[PDB]
Amino acid sequence: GKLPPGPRPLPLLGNLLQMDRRGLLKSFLRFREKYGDVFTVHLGPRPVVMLCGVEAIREALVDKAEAFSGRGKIAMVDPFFRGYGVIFANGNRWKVLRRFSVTTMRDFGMGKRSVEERIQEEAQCLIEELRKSKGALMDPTFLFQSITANIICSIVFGKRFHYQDQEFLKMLNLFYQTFSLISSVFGQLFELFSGFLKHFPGAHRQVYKNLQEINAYIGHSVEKHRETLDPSAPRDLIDTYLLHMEKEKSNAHSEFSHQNLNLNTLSLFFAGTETTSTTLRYGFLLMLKYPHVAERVYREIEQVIGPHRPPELHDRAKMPYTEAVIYEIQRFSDLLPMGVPHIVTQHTSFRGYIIPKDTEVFLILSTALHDPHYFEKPDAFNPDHFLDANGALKKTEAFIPFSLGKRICLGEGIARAELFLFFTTILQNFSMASPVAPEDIDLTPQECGVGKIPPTYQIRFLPR
Ligand code: HEM
Ligand SMILES: OC[C@H]1O[C@H](O[C@H]2[C@H](O)[C@@H](O)[C@H](OCCCCCC3CCCCC3)O[C@@H]2CO)[C@H](O)[C@@H](O)[C@@H]1O
Ligand SMILES: CC1(C)[C@@H]2CC[C@@]1(C)[C@H](Br)C2
Repeated sequence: GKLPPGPRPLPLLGNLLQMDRRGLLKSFLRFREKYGDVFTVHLGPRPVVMLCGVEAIREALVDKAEAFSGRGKIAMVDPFFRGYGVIFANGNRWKVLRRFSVTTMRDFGMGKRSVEERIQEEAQCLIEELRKSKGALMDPTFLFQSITANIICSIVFGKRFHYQDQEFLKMLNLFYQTFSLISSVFGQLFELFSGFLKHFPGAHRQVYKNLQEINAYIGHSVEKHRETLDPSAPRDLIDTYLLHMEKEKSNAHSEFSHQNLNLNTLSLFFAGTETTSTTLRYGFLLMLKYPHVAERVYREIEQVIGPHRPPELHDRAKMPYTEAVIYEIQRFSDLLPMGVPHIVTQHTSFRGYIIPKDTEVFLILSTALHDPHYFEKPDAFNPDHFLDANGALKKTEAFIPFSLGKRICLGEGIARAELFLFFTTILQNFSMASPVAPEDIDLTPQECGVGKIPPTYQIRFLPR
């Protein structure tokens, strides 16, 4: 009849005074102790429903996809995206952009590389770069971003950028800084009080700026493509979209607009780069802390692939330990602890509550990934979380780091291919070292908000 229960709010402040200063997720986890898996928190001016645990999350997104499939705003980036592009769209725009993006992130031109071949080539460029690093220390972020960006770059722009390209790296810096700022304490506070805080200086302005700087490139690239576009031979995702645009041009309301083109593209890049990159960063920090796991992966690589032949997607089936380690990396690293906000699209009953149209809903994917019934000792990194007693791969319906239902990560397929190929191709050719002994490696995230972001760290890649 009413909203889910939760702490009693104040006017203006919502439940500010009941929050935990360590952040939104920690706040919410404390509410769950008291209220259970379904509860309401007033984030500044508004109510927001939190759903926790895999059962409630799956009930909402899968059993009730007709109601829970809308997209809410992320206050730090809404003034940039404004409902354009597939991540932040709703209604028919979302339908159109989703169908477009899924198709063009899957099917490429006449005789163009598969996703797998694109990742395999990128991985060879990476291991050549690592060989040329001569075991030097580095923070591998730029490379992890490079390789993931370059996959999307091959689909969207028909090209890759060289790791030495300073303009490429500049754009990668902006993706890195932006995700951090968004995930910062200010960005979490901004989610509560954007109506107030937006009038002052702050990191919201820096994020807007960063995003515009990236978007400027995309605009320009769109202009260049429009200038050389061959309708008989589209080169890439941009041409394909330009084609649709030309086809629907007599419709003033076509969703194939220039703003959707720029911001959809930016969306794909942001989500395509920074997610997988961050996962690899955590992944290798975890390998430094648990060298026995990496040695064990290497054994499996040796025994299944050998030292020479490039890993291929077919290899997954035979490498349960390695797939387990990647599952566990993704589980532990908990990229988007609160997922991406949704919003009910119609009045919905949910577990005897009534959640009205337009209410924001956070699916707290972190609660599924740390569910102690599915994962013994969920706070620890342990690949056996994903193996049975025989050492066979043990998948579980709790593993929902890409979410579920209509808005499920559209890049799931690509990200899993990337994680598998990049991870195994690196481990096949290199072992890792660093100046920090494993016992001293601190896994505490540098930021934990919309994104969980690992600390910076130095690493060496030692040729085998
Ligand atoms: C480790 C990698 C990744 C993780 C953990 C991840 C996670 C997620 C999550 C949790 C969502 C929100 C789903 C929801 O709204 O309930 C999402 C959406 C999205 N992901 Fe990913 N993702 C990853 C990689 C990628 C990649 C590589 C791409 C592009 C190739 C991508 C493109 C997107 C897009 C476009 C959406 C918006 C989908 C929609 O609103 O319809 N993701 N992702
Ligand atoms: O379009 C307006 C802007 O154009 C210029 O900057 C260029 C830079 O001079 C030029 O060096 C830069 O190159 C970027 C190349 C690599 C981009 C790759 C990434 C872009 C999108 C996400 C994936 C990867 O692109 C910028 C934007 O087109 C001018 O320098 C700017 O002052 C101006 O604001
Ligand atoms: C996927 C994302 C681009 C990443 C996590 C949620 C996001 C929508 C915001 Br813009 C940062």
